[PDB]
Amino acid sequence: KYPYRVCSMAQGTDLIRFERNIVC
Amino acid sequence: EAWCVDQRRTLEVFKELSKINPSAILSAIYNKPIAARFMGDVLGLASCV
Amino acid sequence: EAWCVDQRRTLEVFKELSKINPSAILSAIYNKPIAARFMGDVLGLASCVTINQTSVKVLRDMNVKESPGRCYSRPVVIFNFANSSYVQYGQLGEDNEILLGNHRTEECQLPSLKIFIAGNSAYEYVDYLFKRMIDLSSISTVDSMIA
Ligand SMILES: *[C@@H]1O[C@H](CO)[C@@H](O)[C@H](O)[C@H]1NC(C)=O
Ligand SMILES: [Mg+2]
Repeated sequence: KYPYRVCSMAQGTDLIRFERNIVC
Repeated sequence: EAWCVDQRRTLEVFKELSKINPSAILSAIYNKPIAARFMGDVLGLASCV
Repeated sequence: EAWCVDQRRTLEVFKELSKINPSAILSAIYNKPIAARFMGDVLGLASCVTINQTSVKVLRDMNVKESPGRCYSRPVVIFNFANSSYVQYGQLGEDNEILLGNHRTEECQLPSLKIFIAGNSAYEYVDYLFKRMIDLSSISTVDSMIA
């Protein structure tokens, strides 16, 4: 469910960005 | 019409609090639990054990 | 009825994050791009000047001298107004704003890894030192629209 985790970034990728992508 | 506007500005609150605790805001969007770390303008993903 | 309530409380989130980054929240509301500075309970407006564009230059060390552990939170920049050629030292705010004197620094935590988007190129800084250009199109972008 929500286990006892330890989280890290393995490889270089991968990344998410925000931007103003919804237009009315 | 008025809907996509609650939608459009409340995107910009998401981008904002992503800069603080990206794990939370990202999880809230995509519904998965997802860990994530802040880095600059660009917020990377990171996987758990 | 239920609508104006999503509306009414999500006003109070706006007031909140205005206290952090008023530029963003204000722009989100009025839709214009609008710069703005926090001051107390009352958030003033501030108007912009567009510089030379090319050229603006990104310095590769984000340490400050002196000293460690004092490090810039954003890459430092050299730019020109134009017509003119006085070289100035701003500090690459987001969305292409160049920062006068309020230098976001931020004290040296190791190891870092942040990447900063200016214009259309991303600059990866591994340990407050530069490492590599990053492909802005490689970075997937959160689409969030409840449609
Ligand atoms: C400022 O921009 C003008 C317009 O292209 C250019 O000719 C000039 O060389 C630029 N100055 C610097 C220092 O890059
Ligand atoms: Mg809403």
